[PDB]
Amino acid sequence: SSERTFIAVKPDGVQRGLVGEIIARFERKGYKLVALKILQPTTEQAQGHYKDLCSKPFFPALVKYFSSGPIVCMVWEGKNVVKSGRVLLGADSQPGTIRGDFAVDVGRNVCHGSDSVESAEREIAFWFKADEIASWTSHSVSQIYE
Amino acid sequence: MSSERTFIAVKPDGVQRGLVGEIIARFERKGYKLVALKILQPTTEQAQGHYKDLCSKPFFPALVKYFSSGPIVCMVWEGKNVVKSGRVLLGSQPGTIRGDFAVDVGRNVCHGSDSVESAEREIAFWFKADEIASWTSHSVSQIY
Amino acid sequence: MSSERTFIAVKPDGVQRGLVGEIIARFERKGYKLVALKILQPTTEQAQGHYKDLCSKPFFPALVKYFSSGPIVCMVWEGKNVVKSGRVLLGSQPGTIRGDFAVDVGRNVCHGSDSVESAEREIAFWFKADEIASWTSHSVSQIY
Amino acid sequence: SSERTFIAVKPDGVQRGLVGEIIARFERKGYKLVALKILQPTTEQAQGHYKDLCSKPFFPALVKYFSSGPIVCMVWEGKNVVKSGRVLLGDSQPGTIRGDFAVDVGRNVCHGSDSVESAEREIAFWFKADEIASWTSHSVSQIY
Amino acid sequence: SSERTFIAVKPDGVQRGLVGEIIARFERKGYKLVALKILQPTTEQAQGHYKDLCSKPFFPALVKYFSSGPIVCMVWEGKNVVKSGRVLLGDSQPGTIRGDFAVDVGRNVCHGSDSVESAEREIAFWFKADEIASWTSHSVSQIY
Amino acid sequence: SSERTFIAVKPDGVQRGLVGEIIARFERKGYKLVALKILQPTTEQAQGHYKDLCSKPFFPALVKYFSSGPIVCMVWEGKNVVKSGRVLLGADSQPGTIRGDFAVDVGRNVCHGSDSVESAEREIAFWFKADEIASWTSHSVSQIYE
Repeated sequence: SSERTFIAVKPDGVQRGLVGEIIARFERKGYKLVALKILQPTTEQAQGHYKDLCSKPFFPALVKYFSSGPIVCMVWEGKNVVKSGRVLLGADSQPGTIRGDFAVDVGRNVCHGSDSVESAEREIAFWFKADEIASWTSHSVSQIYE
Repeated sequence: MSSERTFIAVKPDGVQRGLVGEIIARFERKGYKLVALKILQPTTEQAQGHYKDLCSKPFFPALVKYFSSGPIVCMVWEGKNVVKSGRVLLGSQPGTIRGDFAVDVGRNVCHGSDSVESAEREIAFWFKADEIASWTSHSVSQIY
Repeated sequence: MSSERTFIAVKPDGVQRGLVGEIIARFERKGYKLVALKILQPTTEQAQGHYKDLCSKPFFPALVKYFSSGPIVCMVWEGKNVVKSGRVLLGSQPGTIRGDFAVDVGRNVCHGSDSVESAEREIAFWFKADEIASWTSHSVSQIY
Repeated sequence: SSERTFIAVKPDGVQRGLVGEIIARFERKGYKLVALKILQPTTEQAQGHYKDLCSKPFFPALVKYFSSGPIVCMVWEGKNVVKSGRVLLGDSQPGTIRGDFAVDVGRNVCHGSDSVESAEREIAFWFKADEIASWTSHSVSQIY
Repeated sequence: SSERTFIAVKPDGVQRGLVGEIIARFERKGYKLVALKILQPTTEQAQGHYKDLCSKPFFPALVKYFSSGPIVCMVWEGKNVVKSGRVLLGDSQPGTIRGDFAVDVGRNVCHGSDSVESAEREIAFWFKADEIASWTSHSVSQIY
Repeated sequence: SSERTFIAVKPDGVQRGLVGEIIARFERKGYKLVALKILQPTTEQAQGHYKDLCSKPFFPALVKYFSSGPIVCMVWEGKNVVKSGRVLLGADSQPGTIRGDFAVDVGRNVCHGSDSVESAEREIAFWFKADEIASWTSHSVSQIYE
């Protein structure tokens, strides 16, 4: 209902000019944008985001890639937005999805979306302050929802 | 076989959100032929009759004037395996209409006939014979 | 003022080339409201009557059954300055319908009313009152 | 140079789901996104933004509309970004943002700085230095 | 690696104006165009192209159709270009080329190599070494 | 009627992946593709194409830019195709046109089209052999033409 998910355009996605395309696909799907910003992660921000991988191999490489350039951070609100968000991104990813259309390699997969409600609020709280999150009314809300 | 027809309707939410042209465009690019088209706000009786098969369900009244709460766009498309292709185009995974544009089952933007059986019914229900234009498109030998 | 209406028709070449959905989509995205819609193959008399003002020109017969040579899609759109906006959308420089899709004046894909005067005529000609759906879209206070 | 312009999607544009489309058109043009955020302006912010128009009779309406809902604030960097930004927005012609999506001047979907002067003002008003990303596009020698 | 696949727009795809759309989808995916040409295959060329299917009863029809009009021959370079090419073409699902534009298997708009093996065969058959461009995309380290 | 024009995607246009977009816009306009190829111009090809500028300043720079990477050569056939081609490309170029949508600088204007029937056949004969030009029937020809 008031469910939220975190979406980020990775540096390859920003550099290739795919920011607008991604935002548009979420909008046309009927979801509500409530937070948005662009920034180049510091080493520690990159580390924190990928903290779960601190025991995983090549973590420094991941950290220095993610911090090598600007990302676009988003929060989207709506029913099943976490699940639909992953679906919109894709995986073997299929055309019609973001990765299906624009990405070839896993290391260059354009974008990230939270894999769960668990993960989303963690990622959201990490990247955004409460005041950065807009609260507003979609005029189309009951044409999208029952 | 290329005389097969399917019924497609853009639901009030689909009309409201301006997705009529997009949907029509997706059928045209697929290579199908438009033979009937109209917009109307369904009456209660039209809404009931269309959903005649659901008249015993508890959500029938809710479904009935949602459907008559605003305009729908009615279409008939003609071509080989158009009934199935219609369902495929609707979706749900991205690339399809519902996959691209819809979130809720009660708000799934669009409807398509689920079978040739249903297709003949729905078309006959919403359109009279004189409303169905029959014509031959010049790309027929490029598509089929 | 937001009750202004214009008449738009996709010509047989436009239908033939699958540009109906695209054209409808361009009007929707502009923020205009679809209130009437139908497809038909014009009869000779319908073609003559529509082009009544051109009945004294040497190319009238040629123009008349080209127009009845195949199906057209008839539309009515409602909204502020829609007559003018319709002409603007049609075009010719790129970004407009004729600018994007057309090469020949005799094959200019689409027609729009050139004035409010003409608009009332064309709509009344092609559509009866019961065919015009009147409804209020939820984005009306976002567009106007 | 590293010229910058301020672009804001007004509340109707956000509500109508036009943010991504607009961002895309700037990206496709080859300009560089260096700042981005979404917020609902306070009355005080809207007045400050429209400072130059405070003696105009339609100033109050501008203030209530701009503060009536969320906007998306952007800064774009590149040669002629101020002028090209204005050109992209668009008496607007199809192909442009207002040409494609807007009908009335009070709901013209989007705003861009009218000058470099206005740009630095607008940028300084809406963004702190810390919010502006500095980076180099890999495509820079393909664009300039 | 510098893996290559052969892509051909079949005569219906060319006739239906789908060449640019297809080329675009490969470009948007991040693959590199290294060879490109348009020609109408001779009967002898079509037979050679469909060499592996010469024992199939629908082989003759394939030969006459493929030689019935102009095709666009392409070579694309990049990692998994053979598989991704097949995935992009598409029981085909919307979002794919055949899913979006084709209805029947005999007029499925486009062809892609089914394997690296087939790719080198197809490439060597249709193109001379002199026709293949060698170049580096500036976006290569953004894609791979 | 059987008028032809020469269209080339410049190296910036190829590199930015705008080849398909340009071809599509000509196709949707209703014009007929009759010749197509991709190549990186040699110095002499670049020189010959810009021969009219041999007395013009900075000619070597133009020559080494044009020969610095691959271009896509096209020939399109149809009524007023030379004039319509320039219109589709644009100039101060307006949105809806190729340059209006994708180009910022004159030195990076994505694409070239012949400025006259004069120029078109010169450019065509220069870049294409007779056998490279396909002769074929658009099935939509009389839906486009009277």
